Amino acid sequence: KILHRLLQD
Amino acid sequence: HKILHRLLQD
Amino acid sequence: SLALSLTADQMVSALLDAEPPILYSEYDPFSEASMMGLLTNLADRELVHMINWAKRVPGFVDLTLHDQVHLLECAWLEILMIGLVWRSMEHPGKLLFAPNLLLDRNQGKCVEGMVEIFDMLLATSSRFRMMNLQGEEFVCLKSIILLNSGVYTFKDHIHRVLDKITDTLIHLMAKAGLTLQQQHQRLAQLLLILSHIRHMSNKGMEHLYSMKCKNVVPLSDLLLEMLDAHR
Amino acid sequence: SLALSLTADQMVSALLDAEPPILYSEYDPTRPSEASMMGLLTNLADRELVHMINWAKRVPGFVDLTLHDQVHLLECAWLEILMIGLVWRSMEHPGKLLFAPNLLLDRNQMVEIFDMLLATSSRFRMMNLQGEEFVCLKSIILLNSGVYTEEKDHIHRVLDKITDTLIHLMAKAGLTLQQQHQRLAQLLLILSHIRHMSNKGMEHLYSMKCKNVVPLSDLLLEMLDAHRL
Ligand SMILES: Oc1ccc(/C(=N\c2ccc(F)cc2)c2ccc(O)cc2O)cc1
Ligand SMILES: Oc1ccc(/C(=N\c2ccc(F)cc2)c2ccc(O)cc2O)cc1
Repeated sequence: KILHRLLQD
Repeated sequence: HKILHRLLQD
Repeated sequence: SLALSLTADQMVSALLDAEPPILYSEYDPFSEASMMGLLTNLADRELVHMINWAKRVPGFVDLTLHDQVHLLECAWLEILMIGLVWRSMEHPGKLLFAPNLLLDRNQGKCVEGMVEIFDMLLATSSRFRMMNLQGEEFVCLKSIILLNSGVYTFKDHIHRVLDKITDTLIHLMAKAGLTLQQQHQRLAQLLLILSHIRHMSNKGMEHLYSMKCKNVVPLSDLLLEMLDAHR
Repeated sequence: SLALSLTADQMVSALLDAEPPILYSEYDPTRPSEASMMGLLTNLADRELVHMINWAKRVPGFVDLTLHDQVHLLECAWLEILMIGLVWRSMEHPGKLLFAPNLLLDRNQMVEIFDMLLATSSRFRMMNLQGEEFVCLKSIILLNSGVYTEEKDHIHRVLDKITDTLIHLMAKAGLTLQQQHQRLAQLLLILSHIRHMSNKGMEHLYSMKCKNVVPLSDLLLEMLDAHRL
């Protein structure tokens, strides 16, 4: 999940 | 045309 | 336009008096074709009453016939849906499409893609109940939907009428004892739910389009013409 | 929390400071293609999405939510947020949409959706929407659009906080109490049309995906599937 990853960083 | 036309007029 | 000369109380009384009746489904105590059949039959009969309700909404008659047609074509499913969630309030977890037709989300699975729309409808009804939405507020919200939803697809008269409805909403909240901060905070909360109602309507239209293409259930020429308006 | 403590002005300052930059496209006036234009917008949106995500993190109260909820709110609102940003920067360009400083299109260059965006921008113009009001509206969209599909209650407190902010702004602008409530409704009713444009936009994007003439980025594709399941 690209969106989830970006939100995590 | 549209049935809606008729319904709105009466 | 006589609508602008109406006081707040006169605005409320007119809307309350214009309210369409609560129709029944057909008497016999569920597949996809049968459920959608009942809902479609029900929607078709309600459209007839909605049209006459709309002509009784202040400011609506002052519009050209073409503008009347456009507003109704754009908003009709939204208006049915907000009516549905309103009368489903006192039945948490269920949708009261009609007094003799009270459904839960398990029934939504009979048709496909229906469950998502059911859950949204149920959520919205729950939101109304926990806000203690009053009938006076409801009729204001429903008329706002009629005049607003298609207004940018055409205007000044409609926005004047929309303003008058805002003043009426505030008038009711000030009458219920709410403070100034409470008044505008509740006004925002109510109006934001209209965004979700719009979303539900759009998802609903696609589903009805899927149904028309499946050829599954029969739909009236009127219901079809209302549907084609979004095509 | 930290958002429930902010003053109206601190709210506005926080939002103004968190604004994303205006990205450029890869448009070339010399080069000629109907499909290429959509490719331009698609590329633009994909790069904007990255900034939007880092903008959302700075929206007061947003980070207070779970990751699963943050993900949901953005999946639902991303096109709405892109679209309201578009209509905002297109305000002073009557009859045109300013997708980027170097990509300024009119309706002649999908037609229906462009017309709605134009009308929305035109609505903002006559209302004379303020930047302070824009940033409030944009954050309302993020928090509200997916709130209905504990953690939900906190979101409503933040929304109410943003309503107080809009009212505070209008009162400072010199509007009477009746004028404040009217303008507030006017702004919030516009979010219904933005919801509508987004919905129509998603369906068209899904059309482009199957058609396969225009290629979608991997993030937009994931964002797109989020509205189908
Ligand atoms: O052909 C239709 C079938 C259902 C509906 C409908 N709702 C839905 C439409 C599509 C869908 F996917 C789910 C519900 C509805 C009908 C009456 C009413 O008072 C309120 C309603 O919301 C209208 C026309
Ligand atoms: O793949 C996409 C193509 C266009 C858009 C888009 N708008 C449209 C989306 C769908 C459609 F049918 C018409 C316009 C858009 C992009 C950037 C921006 O700042 C604002 C925008 O509105 C986004 C992604």
